[PDB]
Amino acid sequence: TSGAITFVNETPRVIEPVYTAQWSATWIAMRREKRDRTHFKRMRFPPFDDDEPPLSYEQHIENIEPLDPINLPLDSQDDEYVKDWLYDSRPLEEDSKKVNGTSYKKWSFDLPEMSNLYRLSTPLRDEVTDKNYYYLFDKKSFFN
Amino acid sequence: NRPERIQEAIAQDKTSVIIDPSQIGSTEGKPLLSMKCNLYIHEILSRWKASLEAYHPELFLDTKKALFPLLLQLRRNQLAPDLLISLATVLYHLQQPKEINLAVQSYMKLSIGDERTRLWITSIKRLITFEEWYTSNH
Amino acid sequence: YGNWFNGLKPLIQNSMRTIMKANPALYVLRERIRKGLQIYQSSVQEPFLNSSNYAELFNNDIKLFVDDTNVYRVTVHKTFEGNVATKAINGCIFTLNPKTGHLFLKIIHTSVWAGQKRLSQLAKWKTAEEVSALVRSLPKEEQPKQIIVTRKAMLDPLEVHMLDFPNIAIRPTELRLPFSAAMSIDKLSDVVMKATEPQMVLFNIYDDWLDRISSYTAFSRLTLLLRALKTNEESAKMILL
Amino acid sequence: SFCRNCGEAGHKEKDCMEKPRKIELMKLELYKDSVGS
Ligand SMILES: [Zn+2]
Repeated sequence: TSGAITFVNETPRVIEPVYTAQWSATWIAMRREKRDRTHFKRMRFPPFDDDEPPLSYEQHIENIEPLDPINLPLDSQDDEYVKDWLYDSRPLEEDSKKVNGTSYKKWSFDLPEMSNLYRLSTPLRDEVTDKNYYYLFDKKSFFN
Repeated sequence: NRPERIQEAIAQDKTSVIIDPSQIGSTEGKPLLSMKCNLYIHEILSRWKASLEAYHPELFLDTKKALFPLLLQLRRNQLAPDLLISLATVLYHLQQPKEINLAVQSYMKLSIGDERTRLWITSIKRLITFEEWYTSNH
Repeated sequence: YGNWFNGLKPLIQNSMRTIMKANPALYVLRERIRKGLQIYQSSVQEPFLNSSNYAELFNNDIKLFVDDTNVYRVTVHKTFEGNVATKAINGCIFTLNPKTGHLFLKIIHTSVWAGQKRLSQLAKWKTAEEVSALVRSLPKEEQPKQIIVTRKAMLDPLEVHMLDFPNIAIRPTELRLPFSAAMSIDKLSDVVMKATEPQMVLFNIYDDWLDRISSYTAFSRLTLLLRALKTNEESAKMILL
Repeated sequence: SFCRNCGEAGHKEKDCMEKPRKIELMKLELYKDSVGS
């Protein structure tokens, strides 16, 4: 209450197959954008001058409507089980049968959802199902 | 057909070099100034040929080469207005006996205010100095 | 890099070529880098001109004198606040062939200064730019083998502008020759005074004396007259006229 | 071999960029000299 310090008092809990699907969509979108964008203009660092104070959020920033984020365009048919919710800040956090509650600690999906998340996750998912792949390239062989 | 055209060209070339101030000052004088300057430079170079061994013979050949594009550009009326008018007034001064000093001063207007341009301009200075040498000797 | 319209790109090409060759601040940078690196360039230094060797001026090597003293000139008045101050007036470069008496007199007009700072530097650099352009206007046989500068402050700016011409030596002199007194010659003074824009005027300063005396004698006569004009202008004119 | 996700050759499924789915010279010379500059 003296204003000395502000802590962010929350934990970013995520559903791991959803988080993998979100980052895979982000990955595909960024790849497509690097391909398509003729000239990618990078930022300059530090973004603000050494002699300029940090901006007042309420005066300069709060009134501006944000720009569109990186969202890959999902199919209305072939992504139908995830299209409504994949890009929420806490996906399914209000769906009482998919998630335990707004404390966001346990999740339970159906087969159509898990299939859609697996299909979206193709860049960032593992695909080595064969356990013999890691012969002499695993934890204990590295130990030896 | 081309040698016959050369014959009628040389037939025109023998008929004079004396420049007129009003024609220097006129836009419609473009063909007359170009042809007259060409003929006068040919007369200078001819008198150098007549006096070749007396005055820098090794440089006359390179001077003829360097003055080739100016004479072609004159022959086709392709000189820009400033170059033609400054050259015409240079040669006008050069035709009088006392005005040799002003011809080289007007050459400074011509030359000071590409590589081929620079070559033929410095060759005009070479012509001026040959004229000075001859007239002082004669 | 950027948006070119017609005629701009050749101009900026020529501009950047000359600026990179001969801008004075980039020269200061190069000389400091050379000093910090302690690198020196070998050359054959031509000797000085003096009263023991100046007879060599009149042999068949073509030569030119250069004097910058009258390039920057002023006149003086007193201001309303009681202070004293200058105003610029028209000037010149004196460039003389001592064998023939041909004078090339480039007039430096007051419009050249554009109210800029540190004009006494800019004068020396402008002098070298006009001298090197004058040399470039002459054909190869008529370009000199040596150029003699009356004031040593010209040697660095002129050498920089003359790097295009590897065969040409630039020489200093021990003789404090009186060529600044050229602006005491009445006709040259009038010619510089009346000018409304930059131009170069050409003369022979030996006035056909070469028909009856040698170039050595003509140079002696010219230097004697100019020495007197520098010494006491009124008395010297009052002898001549 | 081709990418079964989009039909294009070379790249694999995992490396796809599409989303997953279920004589005047002579005239002037003859005053002076031979042809040839
Ligand atoms: Zn593909």
